[PDB]
Amino acid sequence: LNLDSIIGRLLEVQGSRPGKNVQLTENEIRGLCLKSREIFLSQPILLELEAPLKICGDIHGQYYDLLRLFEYGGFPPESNYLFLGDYVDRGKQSLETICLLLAYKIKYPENFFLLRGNHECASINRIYGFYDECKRRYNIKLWKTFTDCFNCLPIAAIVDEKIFCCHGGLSPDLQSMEQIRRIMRPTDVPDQGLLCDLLWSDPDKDVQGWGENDRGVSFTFGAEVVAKFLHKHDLDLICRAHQVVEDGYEFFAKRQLVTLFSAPNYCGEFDNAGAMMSVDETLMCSFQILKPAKSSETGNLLDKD
Amino acid sequence: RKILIRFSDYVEVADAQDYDRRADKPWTRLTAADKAAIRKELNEFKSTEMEVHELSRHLTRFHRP
Ligand SMILES: [Mn+2]
Ligand SMILES: [Mn+2]
Repeated sequence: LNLDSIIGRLLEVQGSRPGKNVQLTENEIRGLCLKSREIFLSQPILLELEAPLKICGDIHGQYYDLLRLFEYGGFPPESNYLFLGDYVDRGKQSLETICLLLAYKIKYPENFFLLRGNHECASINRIYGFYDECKRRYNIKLWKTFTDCFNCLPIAAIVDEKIFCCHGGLSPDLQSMEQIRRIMRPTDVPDQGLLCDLLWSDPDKDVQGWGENDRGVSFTFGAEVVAKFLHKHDLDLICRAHQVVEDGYEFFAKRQLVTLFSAPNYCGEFDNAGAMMSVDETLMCSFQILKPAKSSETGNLLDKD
Repeated sequence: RKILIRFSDYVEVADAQDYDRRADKPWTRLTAADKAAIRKELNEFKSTEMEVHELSRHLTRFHRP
């Protein structure tokens, strides 16, 4: 794998007009998938990470915004990164986005981390754009290779024994962290259960306990659920993604949970900023935002009726 | 309970890229027949091709055609 060449070509379009594609070969992309998959399988499914770290939410194929985010935050390995999923679908350049993230995982495997979002599964990214982008530029077999890689992504991370990180949220089936550690890969994301909820659930200030989720998948959870969870596990913060928020970050339950969203002006239909949360070695958390100067929620389209 | 985390009181802001982020929405161009065929395609792919650990086969998400 000609990793350094791949990274240089991905970064070269920084100075170019937005939307310029990067001309990787099929075999280069396959190599990124296969080598990153091996590394994901060699590391825990529940990552145990240490600050300092920058944590980022959804990107959705907004490759030029990913480049801007790295320029703003520091290109790897100048800063360590944890991404919370939703790399592909519902943007114009899922391929460049995921290829750069996989390349950095391979290049800096102990300093760069990617969790699985609900779009990193076959049934969702078949329909929300990634399959079609793969077919236009390469072929369906390449999409199948990506699926094998995504099926091996880790599902959650804990930073310094105090920040619990996942794409979606809590689950009524999450009583012990060992239940996450026991999940074996490769795996799909199911339509219900613990692994679904970690990738799909949302907080809701008006739910007492667990509620239905209008995505048609998983649950909503209230502030008291968050407080009880943090207390039981001696954690200080849930850090998740999965919802567009106006400032790119948004607190829930008296700052016991934060939502991060890293794709500014999402899909050209929202006027939101994209943010990342920087955690220093003292566990002081700060936000860096890139601000422009339910329609957005993915649901149960393929299966409802 | 002692809390270790703290939050800065100052957020850093910079300008996002100025460009057209609108993207195609292929999922708006699916007939009922297209959706049935995609459900079948996914089922066949996950039944015959997609590798899944033995202890996770119960998590594979099949669709009702
Ligand atoms: Mn998303
Ligand atoms: Mn999501």
